[PDB]
Amino acid sequence: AELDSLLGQEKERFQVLPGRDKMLYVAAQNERDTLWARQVLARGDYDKNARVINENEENKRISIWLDTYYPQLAYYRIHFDEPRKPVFWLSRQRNTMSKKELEVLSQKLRALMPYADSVNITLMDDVTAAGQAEAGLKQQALPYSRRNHKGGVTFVIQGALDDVEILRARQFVDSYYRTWGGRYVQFAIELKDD
Amino acid sequence: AELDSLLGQEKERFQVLPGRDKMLYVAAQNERDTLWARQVLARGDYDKNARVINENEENKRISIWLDTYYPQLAYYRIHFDEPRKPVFWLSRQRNTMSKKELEVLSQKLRALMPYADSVNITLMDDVTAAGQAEAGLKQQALPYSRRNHKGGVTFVIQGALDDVEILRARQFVDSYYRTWGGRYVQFAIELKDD
Amino acid sequence: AELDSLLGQEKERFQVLPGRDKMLYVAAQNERDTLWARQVLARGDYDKNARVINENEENKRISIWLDTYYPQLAYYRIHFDEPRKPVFWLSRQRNTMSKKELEVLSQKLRALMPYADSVNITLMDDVTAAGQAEAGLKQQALPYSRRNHKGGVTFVIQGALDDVEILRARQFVDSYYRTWGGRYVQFAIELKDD
Amino acid sequence: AELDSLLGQEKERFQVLPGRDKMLYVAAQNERDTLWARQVLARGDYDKNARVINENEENKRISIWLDTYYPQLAYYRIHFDEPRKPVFWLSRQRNTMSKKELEVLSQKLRALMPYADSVNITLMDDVTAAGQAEAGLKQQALPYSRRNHKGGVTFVIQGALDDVEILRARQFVDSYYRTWGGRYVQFAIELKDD
Amino acid sequence: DKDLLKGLDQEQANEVIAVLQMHNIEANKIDSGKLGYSITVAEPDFTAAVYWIKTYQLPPRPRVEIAQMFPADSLVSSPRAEKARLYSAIEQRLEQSLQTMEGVLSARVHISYDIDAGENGRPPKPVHLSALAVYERGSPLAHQISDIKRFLKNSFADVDYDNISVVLSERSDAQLQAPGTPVK
Amino acid sequence: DKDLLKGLDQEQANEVIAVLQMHNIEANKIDSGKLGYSITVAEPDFTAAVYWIKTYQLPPRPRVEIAQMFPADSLVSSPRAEKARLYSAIEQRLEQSLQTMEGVLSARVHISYDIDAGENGRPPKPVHLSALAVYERGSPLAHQISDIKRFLKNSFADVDYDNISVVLSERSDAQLQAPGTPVK
Amino acid sequence: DKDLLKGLDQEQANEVIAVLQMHNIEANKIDSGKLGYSITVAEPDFTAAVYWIKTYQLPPRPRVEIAQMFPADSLVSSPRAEKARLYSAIEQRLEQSLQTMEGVLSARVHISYDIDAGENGRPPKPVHLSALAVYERGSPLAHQISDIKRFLKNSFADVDYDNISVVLSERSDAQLQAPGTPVK
Amino acid sequence: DKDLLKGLDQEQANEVIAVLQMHNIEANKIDSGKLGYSITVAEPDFTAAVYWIKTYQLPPRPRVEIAQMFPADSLVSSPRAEKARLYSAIEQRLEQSLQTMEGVLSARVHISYDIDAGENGRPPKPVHLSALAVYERGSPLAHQISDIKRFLKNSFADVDYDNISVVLSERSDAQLQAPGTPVK
Repeated sequence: AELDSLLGQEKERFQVLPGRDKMLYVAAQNERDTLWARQVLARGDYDKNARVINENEENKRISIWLDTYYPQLAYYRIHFDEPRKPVFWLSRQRNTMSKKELEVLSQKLRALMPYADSVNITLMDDVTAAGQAEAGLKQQALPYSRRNHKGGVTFVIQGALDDVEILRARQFVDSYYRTWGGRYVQFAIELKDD
Repeated sequence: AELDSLLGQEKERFQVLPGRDKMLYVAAQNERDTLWARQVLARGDYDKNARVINENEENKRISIWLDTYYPQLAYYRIHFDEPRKPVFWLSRQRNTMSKKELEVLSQKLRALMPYADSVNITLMDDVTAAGQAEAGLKQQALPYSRRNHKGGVTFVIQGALDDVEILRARQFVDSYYRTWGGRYVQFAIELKDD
Repeated sequence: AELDSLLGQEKERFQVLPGRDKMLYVAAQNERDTLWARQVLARGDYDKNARVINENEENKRISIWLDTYYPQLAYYRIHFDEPRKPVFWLSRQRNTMSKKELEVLSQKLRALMPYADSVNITLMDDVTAAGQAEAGLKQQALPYSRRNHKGGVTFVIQGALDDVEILRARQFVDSYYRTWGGRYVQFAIELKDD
Repeated sequence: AELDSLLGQEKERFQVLPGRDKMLYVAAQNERDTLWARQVLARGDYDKNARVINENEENKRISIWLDTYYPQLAYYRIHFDEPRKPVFWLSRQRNTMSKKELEVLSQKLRALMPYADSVNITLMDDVTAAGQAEAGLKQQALPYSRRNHKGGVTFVIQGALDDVEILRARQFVDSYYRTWGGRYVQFAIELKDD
Repeated sequence: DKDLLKGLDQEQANEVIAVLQMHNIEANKIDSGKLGYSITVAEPDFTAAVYWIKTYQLPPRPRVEIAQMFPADSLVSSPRAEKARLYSAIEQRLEQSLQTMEGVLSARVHISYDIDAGENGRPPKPVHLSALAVYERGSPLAHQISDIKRFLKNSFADVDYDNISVVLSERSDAQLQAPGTPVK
Repeated sequence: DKDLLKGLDQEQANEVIAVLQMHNIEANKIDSGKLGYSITVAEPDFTAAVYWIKTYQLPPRPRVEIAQMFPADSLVSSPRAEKARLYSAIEQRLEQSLQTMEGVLSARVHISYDIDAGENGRPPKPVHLSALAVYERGSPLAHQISDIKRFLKNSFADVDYDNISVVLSERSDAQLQAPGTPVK
Repeated sequence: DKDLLKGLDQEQANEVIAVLQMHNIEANKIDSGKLGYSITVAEPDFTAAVYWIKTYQLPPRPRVEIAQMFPADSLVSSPRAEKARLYSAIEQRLEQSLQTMEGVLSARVHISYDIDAGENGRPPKPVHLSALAVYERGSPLAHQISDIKRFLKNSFADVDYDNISVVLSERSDAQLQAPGTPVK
Repeated sequence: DKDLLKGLDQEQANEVIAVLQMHNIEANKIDSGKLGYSITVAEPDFTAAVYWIKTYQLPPRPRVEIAQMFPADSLVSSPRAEKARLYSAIEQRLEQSLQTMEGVLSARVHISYDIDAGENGRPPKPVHLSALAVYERGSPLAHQISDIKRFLKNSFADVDYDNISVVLSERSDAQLQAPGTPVK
C-alpha cells in the first residue's frame, strides 16, 4: 500500500517527496494538517520510514543548526513554495562572504534536507525590508514610532486603541511575518491606557 | 458519470474546466456555492481528481507565490470573468520592467493555473485608481481626509455617523474592493464620538 | 411539454425567448415573478436547459463585465421594454469614443446576451439628466441642496421632515431610479433633527 | 361559450373588444370590477387568450414605454371614453415636434394597443391647465400659494384646517387628477399646526 | 369542497361571505351544530380564497370596548376604574344615537380620557372628541358635517368646535350579482 | 407527501398556505381532530418549502398586546397597572376604527406610555402616536395621509401634528392563479 | 442511516434541515410520537453533518424575552418588575408591527431599560432604540432606512434621530435545488 | 472498541465527535437508552483519543448564565437579585439578535453589573459592553465592526463608543473528509 492512498480522500493537500537517505517524506502546508498525517504514521500502518515536515517547523529546525556552526549570519527566512528547490533569503548589506563559500553554505544546507535537490541562495536589499514594513504600516493609519539602531529596527505601537486599530494591526503583522520573518524587524503591540 | 450531472439541478451556476495536468476543475462564483461543490468531491462519488477554485481564493493563492519569487511588484487584482483567459492588472507608473520579461511573467502565471490558456497582462493608469476612489466618495456625501504618500494612498473617515452615512459607505467599499483590490488604496472606517 | 404551458394560467406575465446557444430563456418583469418561474426549473420538470432573466438582474450582471474590460465608461442604464432589441443608454459629454468602436461595443454586448438580436446604442444629453432630477424635485416642494462636481452631481435632503415630505420623496426617487439609474446622480435622504 | 356570458348578469359594466393579435380584451371601468373579471380568466374557464385592461393601468403601462423611447415629451393623460378611439392629450407650448413625426407617434401608440383602431393626438393650451386648477381652487375658498417655475407649477396648502376645508379639498383633487393627470401641476396638502 | 375556516361564530361567518362574494368567488355556509359554522369554497377558487383571508385579516376578532376590561364583577373598585367605565358607556351611547340620523349607516365615536385629572391637583383638561360615519350615497356630505359637529358640542362639559373632528365618507358601490360557479 | 408542520392552530395554518402558494408550491391542509392541523407538500417541492419557513419565521407566534401581561384576575392592582391596561384598550379600539374608513384594509396603532408621570412630581409629558395602514390600490395615498392625521389628533388630551406619524403603503399584487402540480 | 439529533421539538427540527440542505447534504425528519422528532443523514455525509452542528451551535435554544423571567404568577410584585414587564411587551409589539411593512421579512427591536430612574431622585434619562431588518431583495434599502427611523421616533416619550440606529440587510440567495443522494 | 466516555447527554456527545473527527480519528456514538450516550473509538487510536480529551477539557460542562443562580422559585427577593436577573435576560436577548445579522454564526455578549449603585447614594456608573462574533468567511470583517458597534450603542441608557469593544474572527477551515479506518 503506497502512502498517498493511506492519507485522506483528496490527494491534494499532501505532496509526497522521495528522500535521499531511503526515507519518504510528507509535506503538509499548515499545523492542523500536520496532526492529520502524523496520526497515520504513529498508529503504524506503514512498513517503512516516514516523516511529516512542516513549513514553519523546518525553519525552526535548521535555525538551530545555523546558530551553532555559522554564528553572526544575517538571514531572513526559507521559503518552501516548491519543496524540491527551496529558496534561502540572505541579507546583502550585513555580510562580507565571498563568492566561493556561498557555494559551501548551499552544499551543506542540501545535506540537512534530503528531500531537496539544490538550495538557491539569493541576496536581497536590506533597506526595502524596513521599507515595506513602514509603508505598509502608514497605509493602515496606525500610530507608531521608529527606533533605528545597528543590526535591526523596531516599531513601537502604544496608546489606547479601539478594535479597528488592532484588528488591522494583527492582520498586517501575521502577513508580514510569513514573508520576511522576525529576525530583522520586530513589532511591538503594547496596549496601555493614558 | 460525468461531473456536470453530479452537481445541482441547474447546470448554470457551475462551469467545468478541463485542466492540463490531467485534472478537472470546477469554477464557482461565490463562497456559498464553493461548499456546495466541495461536499460532492469530499464524499467521494467521483473516481478522478478534481478541485473547486473560487474567484476570491485563486487570488490569495498566487499572491503568496508572487510575494516570494517577484517581490516589489506593484499589481492590483486578477479578474476571472472568463476563466480560460484571465486578466492580470498591473500598475504602470511604479515599475520599470521592459517588454521582454513581461512575457516571462505571463508564461509563469500560466504554469500556476493549468485551466488557463493564456494570461493577458495589461497596464493601467495609476492616478485614475485613486481618482475613482475619491470621485465616487464625494458623490456619497461622506466626510473624509486624503493622506498621500509614496507607494499608496489612504482615506480616513471618522466622526459620529448616523446609519445613512455608514450604509452608503459599506456599499461603496465592497463594490470598490471587488474591482481594484486592496493593495494600492485602503479605506479606514473608524467610528468614534466627539 | 413546451415550457409556456408549465408556467401559470395566464400566458401573459411571462414571455419566452429562444436563445442562440441552444438554451431557452424566460423573461419575468419583477422579482416576485422570478421566484415563480425559478421554482419550476428547479424541481426539474423540463428536460432542456433554461434560465430566468430579470430586468434588474441582467443590468447588474453585465455591469460587472463592463467594469472589467471597459473601465472609465460613462453609461446610464439598459432598458428591456422589448427584450429582443435592448437599448443601451450612453453619455455624450464624457466620452471621446469614435464612430468605429461604438460598433465594436455593440457587437460584444450581443455576445453576452444570446436572446438579443442587436443592441441599439444611443447617446443622450448629459445636462438634461440632472435637469429632470432637479425640476422634478422642485415640483414636489422639497428642501434640497445641489453639489456640483466633476463626473457627477448629488442632492442632499436633511432636516426634520413630516411624512408628507418623505412619502412624496420616496415615490420620486424610485420612479427616477428606474429610468436613469444611479450612476450619474444619487439622492441623499438623511433624516435628522434640529 | 362566448366570454360575455361567463361574466356577471348585467352585460353592461363590461365591454368586450376584439383585438388584432388574435387575443380578446375585456375593458372594465374601475378597480373593483377588474378583480371581478380577472377571477374568471384565472380559474381558467376560457380556452383562448384574454386580458383585463383598466383605464388607470393602461395609462401607467405605456407611460413606461414612453419614458424610454421618447424622453422629454410633455404630455398629460390618455382618455378611454370610447376604447376603440383613444385620445392622447399633448402639450402645445413645450414641444417643437413638426407635423410629420406626430403621425409617427400615433402609428406607434397604435402598435402598443391592439384593441384600438387609431389614436387621435390633439394639442391643448398649456396656460388653461393651470387656469382651471386655480380658478377651481378659489371657488372652494381654500388658502393656497402658487409657485411658478419652468416646466411645472405647484400649489401649497398648509395651516390648521377644519374638516370643511379638507373635505372640499380632496373632492377637488380627485376630480382634477382624473381629467388632467399629475404630470404638469401637482397639489400639496400638508396639514400642520401653527 | 375544500375547507378554509371552521369553528366560526355567527357574525364572523356572515361577513367572510360578504368579503368573498365581492371578489367573484362563491362560498357556502355549512352549519355544524354546537361546533360553530364552517365555510367551504370551490376547488378552482381555493388559491384566491386564501389570499383574501391573509389580506383582510379574516376572521374578525370581536370588537373591543373599554368597559370589557374594567368589569363590574370586581369586589373593590377605584376612582380610576369608575371614570373609565362611565366614559366607556357615554361613548357607546353616542354611536347608538348617530345611527338614527337621516342617511347615517354606521358610526364610531372616541372620547379623550383623563386619568390623573384630580389625583395630583391638576385642573381637568378640556374634552376632545372624534367621530366616523358612513353615509347613504347621494347625500351632499359637505353640509351634514356641521350637524354632527353641532350635536356633539354640548354633549359634554366644555368643548370647542376646533376640538371636534368628524371624518365621513359614502358607502361602497353595491354588490347585487350572483358570483358564478366555475364551469368545468 | 412529506410533513413539515403539524399541531398548528386555525389562523396559523391559513397563512402558511398563503405564503407557500405565493411562491408556486402547492400545499394541503389536513385536519387531524383535537391535535390541530398539519401541512404537507409534495416531495419535489420539499426543499423550497423548508427555505420559506426559515425565511418568514413561520408559523406565526400569536399577536401580543399589553393587556395580556397585566391581567384582571389579580387580587390586587397598582396605579401603574391600571394605566397600562387602559391605554392598551384605547390602542386596540383605534385600530378597530381605522379599518372602517374607505379603502383601509389593516391598521396598527401605538401609544406612548407614561409610567412615572405622577409618581415623582413630574407634569405628564405630551402624548405621541404612530400608525400603519395597508390601502386598497388605486387610491391617491398622498392625500389620505391627512385624514388619519386629523382623526388621531383630538382623540387624546393634547397632541400636535408634528407628534403624529402615520406610515402607509398599498397592498401587494394579487395571487389568483393555481400553483400547479409537479409533473413526474 | 446514522442519527445525529433526536428528541427535538417542531421548530428546532425544521431549521436544522434548512441548515443541512443549504450545504448539499440531505436529511430526513422522522417523527417518533411523544418523544419528539429525530434527524438522520446518510452515512457518507455523517462527517460533514457533525461539523455543521458544531459551527452553527445547533439545535437552537428557544428565543428568550424579558417577560419570561418576571412572571405574572408571583404573589407579590415590585415597581422594578412591572416596568421591565411593560417594556418587554412594547418591544414584542414593535417587532410584530415591522413585519407588516412592505418588503420586510423579519425584525428585532431593543429598548433601553431604566431601573433606578425614580428610586434615587434622578430624572428619567432619554429612551434609546435599535432595530434589525431582513428585506426582500431588489429593494433600494438606502431609502427605506428613514421610514423605520420615522415610525420608531414618536412611539415613545422623547427620542431623537441620533438615538435610533436601525441596521438592515437583504436576504440570502435562495435555495431551490434538491441536494442529491450519495451515489454508491 | 474501547470506551472513553459514557453517560453523556445529547449536545455533549455531538461535539466530542466533532473534536475527534477533526484530528483524524473516527468515533462512534452508541445510544444506551436512559443511561445517556457513549463514545467508543478504535483500539490503535486510543492513545491519541485520550490526549485530545485532556487538552480540550472535554466533555463540555453546560453553559452557565447569571439567571441560573438567582432563581424565580424563591419565596422572597431582593433589589440586588431582581436587577441581576433583569440584566441576565437582556444579555441573553442581545446574543439571540446578533445571530440573525448577515454572516454571523455565533455571538456572546457581556454586560457590566452595578450592585451598590443606589444602596449607598452613588450615582449609577456608565454601562459598558463587550461582544464576540464568528463570521462566515469571505466577509470584509474590518467594516462590519462598526454595525455591531452601532447596534449596541443605543440599546441602553448612555454608553459611548470608547466603552464598547467587539472582538471578532472568521470561522475555521471546514472539515468535509471522512477520517479513515485504521488498516490492520
